[PDB]
Formats: sequence, structure tokens, C-alpha cells
Amino acid sequence: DQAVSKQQYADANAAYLQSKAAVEQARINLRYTKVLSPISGRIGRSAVTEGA
Amino acid sequence: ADGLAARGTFTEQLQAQRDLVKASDEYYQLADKRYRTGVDNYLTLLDAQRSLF
Repeated sequence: DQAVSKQQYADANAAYLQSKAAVEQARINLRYTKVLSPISGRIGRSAVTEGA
Repeated sequence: ADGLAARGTFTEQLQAQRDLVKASDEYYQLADKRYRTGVDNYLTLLDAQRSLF
């Protein structure tokens, strides 16, 4: 109903999409510290045990 | 003669004043419907209300 401007909405939507991209780029690292098998097959021995 | 002059002029003075009143009333209801969502506080709503008054 045009209470605020059509430019201030564009600024708020840009800030929202930048913050969502920051959340996604910050959960990419949280997925990186859950280290996933990039392939599927036989796995060898653990050369680095837990704690190192 | 100046009664006729007032008859000739108040019919647009009061109409421009009614347009002022409709403009400030739409301003106040638009400030109310941007307060009711939660963007701006109640003090600017009271400022719009005292301007309408």
C-alpha cells in the first residue's frame, strides 16, 4: 500500500539477500568441519587419530 | 458586496481546506498502518495524530 518507498524496499531486500548469502557462506564452513567422503568406496586406515 | 465576495471565495477556501484534511487523514492512516506492522514507534504516530487534529 506504498507506506515506505519502492527504493527502501530494494535496499532492505538487498540487505536480506546479502545476509542470507553470509549465512550460507558461514554454514559452508560448518559443513566443512564435518568432513565428508567426497567419493564412495573402500576406505583405508586412519593415519591421524582423534585428538591431533 | 463584501458578503458576495465572501460567498465567491469561501466555496474554494473551504474546499481546499477539506482537501488538506483528507491529505492529513490519509497521512495519519498511512502512519498508523506503518506503525501497526512495527516499523516506527508510537511517538511519530502521536505526531501525525496531533497534526491531523
